Amino acid sequence: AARRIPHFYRVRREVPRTVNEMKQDFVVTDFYKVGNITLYTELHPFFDF
Amino acid sequence: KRDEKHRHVVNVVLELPTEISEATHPVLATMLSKYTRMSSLFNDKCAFKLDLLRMVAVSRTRR
Amino acid sequence: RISALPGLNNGQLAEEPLSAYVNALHDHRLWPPFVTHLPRNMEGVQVVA
Amino acid sequence: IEYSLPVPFHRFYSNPTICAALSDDIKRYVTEFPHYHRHDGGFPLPTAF
Amino acid sequence: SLLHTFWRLPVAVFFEPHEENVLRCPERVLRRLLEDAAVTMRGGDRVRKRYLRQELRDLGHRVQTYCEDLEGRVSEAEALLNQQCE
Repeated sequence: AARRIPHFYRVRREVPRTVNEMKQDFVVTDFYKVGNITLYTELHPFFDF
Repeated sequence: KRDEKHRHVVNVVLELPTEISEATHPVLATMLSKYTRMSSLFNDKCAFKLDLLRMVAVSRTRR
Repeated sequence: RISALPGLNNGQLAEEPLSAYVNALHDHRLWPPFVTHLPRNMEGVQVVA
Repeated sequence: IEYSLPVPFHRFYSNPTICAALSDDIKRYVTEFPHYHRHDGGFPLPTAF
Repeated sequence: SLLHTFWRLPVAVFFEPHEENVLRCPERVLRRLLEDAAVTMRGGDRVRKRYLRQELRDLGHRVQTYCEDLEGRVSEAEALLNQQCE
């Protein structure tokens, strides 16, 4: 694992943000608005989907 | 005979300079007592050097 | 750190990243008045003597 | 620098600056995608981690 | 390398990429993709068996030699207890 680390970065390919990562930049007052794309995910407080 | 193997594991393997003979290190003789018993790991001589280095380190403690 | 919003600047929509889109302090078009070197990237910049 | 390898393995302890300094290819990854130079854990970790 | 087409005249592409498939292809992205694939592939025996067999046989024979020498010592030297050899 350690020795292989540089080879991943040798590829010039950006990666997609996860849904959980995207959900963390919606400020509090508009997390409830239509523009919150991720809202269909948020079914359960204790669980991630 | 044993001349070849000990010369090998001193000068060829360990790359240790010629002035460092068996007399200048008793611990070196005690270690080549062990080293020549196995004929592997001779490609990565750095392992043998690090083992000798740490052995001489532990031999030189105060306690 | 104050210059551009790190919460929202996670991505690109052209060669330029969003941090360069949101504040001129980031983009490669605003040069400093004094230069000791030339910059790494000059995509849409031509320099004239 | 001659005897070290940088290991980003956590959403902390994964500073882009150190990794880009220590290895050439990670620095290429950063310069091609400058938006990844954030510190909020959105920097891509290798797929193993 | 080139491609031979039945229609001599091409068509201009229209409508979305979700009703007919099309290989769009800027040359730079294809070159970058090929280099990236090349680096990705390389970035992700019997002599050893002979070494192992030789070392195993030598360990066995060396154990035999040590045991033989030890037994010879325990015989010869301790035989002196009874003054067998004058």
